[PDB]
Amino acid sequence: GSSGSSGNAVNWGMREYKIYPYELLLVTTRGRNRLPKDVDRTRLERHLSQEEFYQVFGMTISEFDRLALWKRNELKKQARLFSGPSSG
Repeated sequence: GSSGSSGNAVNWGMREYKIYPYELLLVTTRGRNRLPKDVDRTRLERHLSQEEFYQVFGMTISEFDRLALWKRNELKKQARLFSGPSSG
C-alpha cells in the first residue's frame, strides 16, 4: 500500500484531540487528575496514541470503535478515561 508517516496528532475529523499520556489522561475523581484543557472527557481515550491507547485498553482504536457501546463505555470507566454525561 501507499506509505506515510504519522505522529503529529490524531488528525481526527470530528475534532482535534491532542496526543496525551494515559497518566494525565486519567479521570481520578479525587486523584488529582492532570487533564489538560484540550481533552475531551468523552473522547479522552482518543487522546491516547495508538501505542498507548492499546497498552491501556488492550486494543487499537479501530477495534475499540467496533466494540459494543457498553464495552466502549465500560472499558474507559475502568481505565479512568470516562466521565459520562451530567446525570443530575
